[PDB]
Amino acid sequence: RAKAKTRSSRAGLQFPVGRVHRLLRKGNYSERVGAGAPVYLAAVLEYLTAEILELAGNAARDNKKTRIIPRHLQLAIRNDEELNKLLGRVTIAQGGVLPNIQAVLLP
Amino acid sequence: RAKAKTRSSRAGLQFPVGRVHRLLRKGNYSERVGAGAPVYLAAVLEYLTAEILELAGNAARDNKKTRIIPRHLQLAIRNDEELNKLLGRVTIAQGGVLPNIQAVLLP
Amino acid sequence: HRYRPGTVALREIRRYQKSTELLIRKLPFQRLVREIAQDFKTDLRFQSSAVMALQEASEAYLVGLFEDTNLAAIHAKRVTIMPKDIQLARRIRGE
Amino acid sequence: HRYRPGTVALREIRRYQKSTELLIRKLPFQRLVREIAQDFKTDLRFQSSAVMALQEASEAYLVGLFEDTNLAAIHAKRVTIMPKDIQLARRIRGE
Amino acid sequence: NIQGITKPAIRRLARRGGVKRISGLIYEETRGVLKVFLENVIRDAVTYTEHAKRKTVTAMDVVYALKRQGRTLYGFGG
Amino acid sequence: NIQGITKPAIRRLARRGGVKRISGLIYEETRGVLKVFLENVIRDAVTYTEHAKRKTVTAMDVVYALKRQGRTLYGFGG
Amino acid sequence: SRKESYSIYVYKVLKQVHPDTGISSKAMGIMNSFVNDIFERIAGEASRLAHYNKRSTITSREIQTAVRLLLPGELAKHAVSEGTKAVTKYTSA
Amino acid sequence: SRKESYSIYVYKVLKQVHPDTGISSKAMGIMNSFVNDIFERIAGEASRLAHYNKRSTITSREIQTAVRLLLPGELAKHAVSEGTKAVTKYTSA
DNA sequence: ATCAGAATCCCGGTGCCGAGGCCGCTCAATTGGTCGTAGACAGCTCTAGCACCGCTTAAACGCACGTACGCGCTGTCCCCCGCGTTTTAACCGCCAAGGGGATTACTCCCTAGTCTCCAGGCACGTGTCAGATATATACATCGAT
DNA sequence: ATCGATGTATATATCTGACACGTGCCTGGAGACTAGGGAGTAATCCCCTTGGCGGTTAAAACGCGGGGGACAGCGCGTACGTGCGTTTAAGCGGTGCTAGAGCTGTCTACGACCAATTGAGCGGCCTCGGCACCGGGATTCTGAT
Repeated sequence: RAKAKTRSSRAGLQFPVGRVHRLLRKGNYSERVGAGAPVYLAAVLEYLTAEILELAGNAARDNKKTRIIPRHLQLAIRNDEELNKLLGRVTIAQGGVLPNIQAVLLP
Repeated sequence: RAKAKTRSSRAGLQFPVGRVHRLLRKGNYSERVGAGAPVYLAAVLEYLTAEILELAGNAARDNKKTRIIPRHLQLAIRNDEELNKLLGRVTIAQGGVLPNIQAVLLP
Repeated sequence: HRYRPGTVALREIRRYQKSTELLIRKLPFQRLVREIAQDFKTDLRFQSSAVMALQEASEAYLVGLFEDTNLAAIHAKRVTIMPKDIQLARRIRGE
Repeated sequence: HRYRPGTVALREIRRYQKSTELLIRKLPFQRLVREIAQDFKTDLRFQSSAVMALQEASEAYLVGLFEDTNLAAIHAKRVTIMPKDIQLARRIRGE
Repeated sequence: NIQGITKPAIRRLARRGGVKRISGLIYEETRGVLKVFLENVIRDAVTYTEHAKRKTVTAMDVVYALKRQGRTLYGFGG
Repeated sequence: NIQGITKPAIRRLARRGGVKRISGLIYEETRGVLKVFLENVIRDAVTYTEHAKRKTVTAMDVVYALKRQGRTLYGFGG
Repeated sequence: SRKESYSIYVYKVLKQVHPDTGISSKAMGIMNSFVNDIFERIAGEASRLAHYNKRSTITSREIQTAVRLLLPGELAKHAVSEGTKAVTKYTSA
Repeated sequence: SRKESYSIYVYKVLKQVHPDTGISSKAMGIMNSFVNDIFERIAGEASRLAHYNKRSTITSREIQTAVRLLLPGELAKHAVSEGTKAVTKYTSA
C-alpha cells in the first residue's frame, strides 16, 4: 500500500484531524460526521491557539521572560476586547488581575 | 397477542413514557437508554407540571377567574422562591411583573 | 385641581405593574427591527410572530434594566434615575 | 515618619494587583472546606488539587465582587466600601 | 427609526420597572441600549435563517438567538 | 473555621479588587458570602463524587461543579 | 403534517389537580415550552454525567443525579420521590 | 494508562509563532483546558444547528455557522478564512 | 378633622369567539423473540491522603493616636411633573398579488463499517539552563518645612 | 524648593528543579473496499407576507407654571488607617500507614434491533359559555383649608 499520509499534513495543519474526528464521532453530537468538519474544526482551534500564544509570547518578551506563564496568558486575554468577551466567564488559575485603580482614589 | 398496555399506565403516569424514550434515543444524548430512565424523567416532568398548574389555578381562583393565563403562571412562578430560582433566566410572554414599589418612594 | 408631583407617577407604576400589554408601539418597533436587520442581510422577510417575540424580549430586558437602574439611584440617595445609574447597572451585570 | 492615610493602601493595591499568589491561608481554608463538606457526606476525603481549585475559584469570585462593590461605593460618592455596597452588587448580579 | 421609541413609551417601561422620577438624558441612553440589544439578537437570528437557506426570519430563529444569549423566552414555540 | 478567613486576608482580597478604604462590617459580610458560595460548589462536587461511587472529592468534580455554575476554571484538568 | 406536543398530558394533569379549571392557548404554549426546556436540561446533564464516568447508558441513576443537580431544594426532594415511586411501580408491573 | 492531550500540538504552534519562546507546565494545562472548552462549544452549537434543521450530519457548514455564532468580530472572520483554506487544501489533496 | 373632586372598583347586561369535545385515520408505540456486549462484581496492587512531631518565623492581633471622611443640615435654583390643547400617525379593516416555504419523488455519492498494518504519540528517563533567591544599590516618591 | 526617609526597581552571582529532548512500544489512525441511505435537486402548490387606502381616534408633541429634589457648601465627631510590640499558628520537612482509586478478568442481565399489529394522538369541525366591553353607582384617596 501507499505510505500513510496524515490528514493534518494533507490539510497543512498542526492539530490532529484524525483525533478531532474521533472525538466528534464519540462525543454524542450527531449520527454522522462529514469529512470536512474535523478539518475545519482543527483549523479554527489552531488559529485561536496561535493567536493566544503569540500575544502571550509578546507579553513575556515585554516582561523580559522567555517562558509563557498563566500571568502572561491572563494579560494577553484581558488586554484584547474580543478575546476577553470570548473568555468572559472563565477563570485563569494563577493569572491575577489587570492593574486598575479608579481615578477618584488617586491622591 | 396480549392487549397493548402503555408504559405510562404501567408506571401510573399521565406523561408519555414511550415518547420520552424516543426523544432520549434520538436526541443525541447517549448510545443506549435504560428502561427506567424514561419512566423517571416522565415522573419528574409530571410532578413539576402539576406543581406549577396547581399554583396557577390557585392564583386564577384568587382573581375570580376559571381559566389560567400567562399572568397567573408568572404570579405562581415569581411568588415561589424555588420556582423563581429554577426559572431565573426565563421570560414568560405576556406575564408582566410583580407589583413592587420601593418603600423610599412612597409619600 | 392639581395632584402633587409624584402622585400620578405612583398611580402609573401601580397600573403598569398590574397590567401586561406591550408598551412600545408595534409599527415603530417593526420599522426599527427591519432597519437593524437591513445591515446584516438584504431583502429579508419577517414573520409576525418573529417581530412579536423580539418586542416581548426587548420590553422584558428594558424593564429589568430599569429595575436595576432604580436600585442604583436609591443607593445614591436619589429618587431620579440617571444615565450614570444605567451605566452602573449594565457594568455590574457584565454587559 | 508616618505616611498619610491612603498611601500605604494604594501601595498595597499596586502590589497585590501586580502579584498572583493566593492570599488566603491554605490550612484555614482547607479546614473551612472540610467543615462545609461534612454536612453533605461523612468520611469525605479530599484531593490536594481539589482544595487548590476551590481556593482559586473562591479568591477570583471575591476579587470580582470587591471590584463591583468598589464601583458601587464610588457611585454613592464614597471611597469606603460597605455591606450595603456588597448587597447592591450581588442583587444586581442576580445572585 | 430609533426615534419611533418615543419618550412616553420609555416612561411607561420605567413605570413598570418601578421608576418614579426620570432624568431627561435617560431616553437617549435607553434608545442606545435597546439598539445594541436588538442588534445582537437580530444578528444571531439572521445567522440561523441563512444557515437554513431561508429568506424569512422565523419566531423559532428569534427564540434560538435569545436562548443562546441566555434570555430564554417562553410562549413562541420553545 | 470561618474565622480562619482573617481580616487581613479579606483586606488583601479587597486590595487586589482595588479597594482603598474598608468598613468594619465588611469582614463579616464577606465571610457570609464566601460561606454561601463554598456551600453551593461543594454540594455539587459531592453530588458528582457520590454519583461516581467514590469516597474522594476530585479536582475534576470541583471543575465540573464550577462549570455548571457558570464559573469555568482553567488549569485543573478542564 | 402532524406536530407532536404535550398539550394532552398537561390537560390531564390540570384536570387532576383542578377539575373545574381550564387553560388558554397562550398558557398551553407556555407549558409546552416549559416541559421541553426541563427535558433538555435533565437529559443534557445526564449525558454529561455518563460521559464523565465513561459510560454509554443513561439510566435512572443518571436521571436522579441530574434532578438533584438542577432542581433546587424541596423541588428536587419531591421529584426524586416521584421518580423512584414510578420506577418501582413499573418494575413491579 | 495513556492520557491524551493537546500538549504536542500546542507546543508545535508555539514553536511556529515564537521559535525562541517556551512554555510552563501550568500554562500548557491552561491551553489544554482552553482547547477542550472551545471544541465543546463549537461541536455543541453545530449539533444544535443540525437538530434544528432536521439533519443527521455535522458538516463544514455547521462548523462555520457555529464559529460565526460564537467567535466575535474579526476572530470569527479570520477563523472562517482559516477553516475554508484548510478545507480547500484538504479537498485538493 | 373636613369636604369636594378625581380615580378606581364593582356590579350587572349583552355579545362573540375561542376553548372544549367529538370523530376519522394513520403511523408510532407495543409485543414477542434473538443476540452481542457492557457494566456489575471479585480480587489484587500501590498511590496518595491522612495523621503526627518539631522547629522556625512570618503573619495575625491588640492597642494608641491622629485625621480624613461619612453624614447631617441648610440654602438655592433648575428642571421635571402634571395638565390643557393641537396634531399626527397607529390601528383596524379590507383587498390583491406573488414569492417562497413546505412537500414529494428520484438519484447518487458520501459516510459508516470492517480489515490489515504501521507510525505517531505517549510514559519513562535525563541533563542543563532559566529563573528564584540573596544582596547591594540606585532612584524616584512622599512629607514636613 | 528641598532634603531626608524609604520603599521599590535593578544589576549581579549561585543554585536547582523543571522543562525540553531522546527512546521504545503499542494502539489508534490510515489505506482500501463495500453497501445503503441521507441529502441534493427539481417541480408544485398554497399560504402568508407585503403593499396600498381610508378614516378616526387615541396617543404623541408642545407650552407653561411651579415645587421639590439635586447638588454644593459647611461643620463635626468618630471610625479607620498607620505603626509597633507581642503572640500564635501556619508552613515546611520527615516519616507511617492504611484506605481506596484504579486496573483486569468473567460472565450474565439487559438493551438494540426487527417484524406485525393496532390503538393512541392529531387534524378538522362545531358549539356554547367564559370573558370582555360598556355603562353607571360605590368606595377610596388625595389636597387644600
